[PDB]
Amino acid sequence: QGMRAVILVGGFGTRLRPLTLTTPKPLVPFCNKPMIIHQIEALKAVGVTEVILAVAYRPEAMKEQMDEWSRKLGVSFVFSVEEEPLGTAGPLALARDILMQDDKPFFVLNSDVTCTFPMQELLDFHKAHGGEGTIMVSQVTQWEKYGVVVYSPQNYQIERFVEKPSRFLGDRINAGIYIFNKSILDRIPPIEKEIFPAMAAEGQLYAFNLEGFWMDVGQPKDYILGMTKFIPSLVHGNRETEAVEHQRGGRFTVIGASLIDPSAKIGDGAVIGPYASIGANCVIGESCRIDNAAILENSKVGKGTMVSRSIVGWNNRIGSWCHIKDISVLGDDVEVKDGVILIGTKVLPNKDVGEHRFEPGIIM
Amino acid sequence: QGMRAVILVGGFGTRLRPLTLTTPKPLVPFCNKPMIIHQIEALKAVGVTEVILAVAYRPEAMKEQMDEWSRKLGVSFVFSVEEEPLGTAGPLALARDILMQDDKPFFVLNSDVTCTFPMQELLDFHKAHGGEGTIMVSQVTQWEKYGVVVYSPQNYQIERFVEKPSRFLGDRINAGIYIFNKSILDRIPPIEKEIFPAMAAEGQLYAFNLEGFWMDVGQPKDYILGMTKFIPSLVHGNRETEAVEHQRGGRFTVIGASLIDPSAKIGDGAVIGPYASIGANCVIGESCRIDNAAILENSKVGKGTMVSRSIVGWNNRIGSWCHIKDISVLGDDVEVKDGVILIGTKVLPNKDVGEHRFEPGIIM
Repeated sequence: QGMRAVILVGGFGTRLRPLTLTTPKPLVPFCNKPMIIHQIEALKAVGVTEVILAVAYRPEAMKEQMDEWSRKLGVSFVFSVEEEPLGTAGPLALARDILMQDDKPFFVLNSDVTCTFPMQELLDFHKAHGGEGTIMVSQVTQWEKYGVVVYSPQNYQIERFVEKPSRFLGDRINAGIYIFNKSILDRIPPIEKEIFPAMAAEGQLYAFNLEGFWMDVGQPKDYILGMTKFIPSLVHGNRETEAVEHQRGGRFTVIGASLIDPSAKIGDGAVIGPYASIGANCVIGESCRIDNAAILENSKVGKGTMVSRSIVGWNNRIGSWCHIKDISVLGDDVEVKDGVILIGTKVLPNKDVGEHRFEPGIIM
Repeated sequence: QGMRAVILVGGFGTRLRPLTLTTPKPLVPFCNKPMIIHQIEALKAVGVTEVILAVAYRPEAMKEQMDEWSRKLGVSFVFSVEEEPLGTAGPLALARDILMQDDKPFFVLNSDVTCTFPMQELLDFHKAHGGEGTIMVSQVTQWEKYGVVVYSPQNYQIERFVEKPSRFLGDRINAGIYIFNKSILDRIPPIEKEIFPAMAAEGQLYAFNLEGFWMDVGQPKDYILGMTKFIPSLVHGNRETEAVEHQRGGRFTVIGASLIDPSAKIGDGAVIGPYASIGANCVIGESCRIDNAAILENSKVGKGTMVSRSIVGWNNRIGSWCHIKDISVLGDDVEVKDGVILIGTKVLPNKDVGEHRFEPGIIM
């Protein structure tokens, strides 16, 4: 009888390859949590009970037992969506059968959306609406570059979907966070964007304008930019003069806001740059520069290295005086010798690096 | 009471990366069989009972249930070797405990050895020898380049191991196929390989000269070279005017010896080049050129393409008029459009290729 939701995660994770080989794309950590745990937490803030995960391939990719978060938080994942090759309609194909006597509209979310997540949508748009909160929109500067403009007139109702419009109809873009009523479910074998054109034809499709940030985290560059946009929004959310985290293992300075895992050891004279994240049990040397970069799980970092606009693996062991900058992702259990300069090179897991790379490329 | 053996497979498979992500390095197919099946068949030709596999990392890497070959052939794998970080002594660390009351000397083999496999070694060197067939040697043209020369005098006994010798002591090189007696087992905590200097100190180490080919299959280039040396040695082994395989689905011509899986379909006017292998259910177009290349498992190939000195994935789907040459390895479930020219580029699994690449490199 409790409120339920569906999350569309079906994909391969090909774009974010260099660090998705070890763990699936949904559960690659962002800031300090797996990429989906943010959405489960927001849906709990709504007050949902269980989440319907829609995986296109490898449903038993070790995710079931890796989901330790399932026992906590009082949220149970069923993993009931196994997809044969059909159209791009998750709920229509598999989740239509499983409803278990719902009573409230169920949310629909992507896996690469990062926002302030306004969780009043169940209560909002309740003023005698059929299919409340049917679509969610946000402002974009490039009205024509992204395309797919959802025109929102003065009335909170949408009637036309135009792709690459010549007219300046509006700056609204489909955020990808949907909520539909139970009656929406209709058996449509493979399908036109989940019957959105008809949904507007009966004129029961509403849009919610979003003031917060929005972007698709599908690439490492988008990963870094999402980090730099999302960190300032967490000032009232989590625990962490710039006092985001100042004294952990020694008297070190932080230029801007950053997320420092309490179990980590920063060192003595490190300079944690703006919008940086550090995972548990991470060790940072006596003097370091973590500038707009993420350090995930148990990693060791020597003395004097600079990690700028980059990521490191899970059990990665970084040299002492190296210099890692630009958009370069290091896979799992990588090791780099002293005094190496990796500039925008993605290394495969378990590799070893001992030579300079001044140009973008891949190390196998 | 039956004869047993130990296979050292402990490794990462890093060198043969682009096609070892899907399946572990020991079970990447060679010609028509997994790389361990040749070893197991030779050891059966000896008459062994069980094989002790020594895997360094990920013992349960889905190999146990994927080893369908265990139920057949009447050979049982125990997978009892899980390795904590110690020295390079597999049998001394774990396999020392498990002997199961042996009565005959047990073989020790690598995983990247390809030879004629003389399986009379149990009977050979039995003329009152202690530790019969302690080492195996083969001729190499580059006496000093490879180094580690095992000097074999007129007597079948070795007394000195010299690394990078200045003197032309001999062309023998340690093949890596060992057989030791039960009494050899001595608890040596981390380890001069198998205590070879002492083994020569008591002077009971013998060498067997090999007339056949020998090379380590650790790289795709070495993979191709090993295939082109090993195919002619199978003329008396398996089922397949050049009549290695001439008429399967149409009247096609084969220039040299090749391995054509019976379930495959060749087409109508293909030209299967010298020393090529094709897996089961593979489909080859109307006119093709498979020149010194390996096609693994279910693959589709269009019309007029050329696969020269290359490998393709498991479920690979190849375009019609493409041109794949040089040492290029295609991962699992890759797809290439029509008229692409991949020259020595390794693609990652599940990727898609639609653009030319005239230089060596990697596609993510």
